[PDB]
Amino acid sequence: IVGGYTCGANTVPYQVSLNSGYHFCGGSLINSQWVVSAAHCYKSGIQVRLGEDNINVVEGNEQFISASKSIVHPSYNSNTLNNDIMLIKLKSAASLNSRVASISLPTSCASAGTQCLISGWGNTKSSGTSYPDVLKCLKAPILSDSSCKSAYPGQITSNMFCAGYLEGGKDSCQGDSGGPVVCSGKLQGIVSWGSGCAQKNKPGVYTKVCNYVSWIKQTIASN
Ligand SMILES: Nc1c(Br)c(C(=O)O)c(Br)c(C(=O)O)c1Br
Ligand SMILES: [Ca+2]
Ligand SMILES: [Cl-]
Repeated sequence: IVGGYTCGANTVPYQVSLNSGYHFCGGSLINSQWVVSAAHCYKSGIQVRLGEDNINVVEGNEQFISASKSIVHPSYNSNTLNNDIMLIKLKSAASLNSRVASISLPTSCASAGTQCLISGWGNTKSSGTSYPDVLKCLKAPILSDSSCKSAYPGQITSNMFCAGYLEGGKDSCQGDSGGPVVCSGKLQGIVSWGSGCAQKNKPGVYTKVCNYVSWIKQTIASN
C-alpha cells in the first residue's frame, strides 16, 4: 500500500497473510474454513496466517493454518487477469474472535464513488521498494467504468473495476495482491493488477467479487 496509513492492530480482522516461507500475497477470510485470494497468487505449500499485525513478530493473536486445497477459478486467464480469483480451504477451522473474523460476500455489486478499504503488507513505495511489518490501509473510491477503461484501453473486462486516485500517490501494490477491497462491509474487490503502483492515470484494478458469489457458494458447499 502506497500513500496509506497504519491500520491498527487487528482492526481488519478478515485480512490474512499467505505464507510460503515468506509473505507473498494477502487474502480474505470469508468463513471459518475458507479464504478468497487472487488466482495469480496461486502456488503450492500455502500457510494461511490469521490475526496478524506485525508479520515478522509473533504478537499473540495469530492463528497459522495450512491450506488443504487451492481452487483457481475455472476460467482464470493469467494473460488478461480475467477471472483473477482463487479459493483456499484451510486444513482446520479458524477460531473466530474479535481479532479473527470473516467478511461477508456481496449480494449486490458496489457503486461507483463508494469509499472502500484496501489493506495489505505490500510495497509502500511508488518507485523502489519498502515492505512494511504492520498492516497498512488505504481508503479509496470505486472509479467510473469510463475512467477505468480510458486508463487501460482494451484491458478492462466486466469482471474488473478500478479504484483509487487518478492523480497518483495512493494505491495498492505487489504484496497486497490477493487481499481485500471492502465496501459497506462486504468483500467487493480483490487486489489484482495495475501499471506500476500509484502512478498518475493508472489506478488499481480489482477483481469484481460480486460476479463470483454463485461459484464461491457452490464450491464451498462441495469441498
Ligand atoms: N450501503 C450500501 C451501498 Br452504498 C452499496 C453500494 O455500493 O451500492 C452496497 Br452494494 C451495499 C451492499 O453491500 O448491499 C450497501 Br449495504
Ligand atoms: Ca505477527
Ligand atoms: Cl465507458
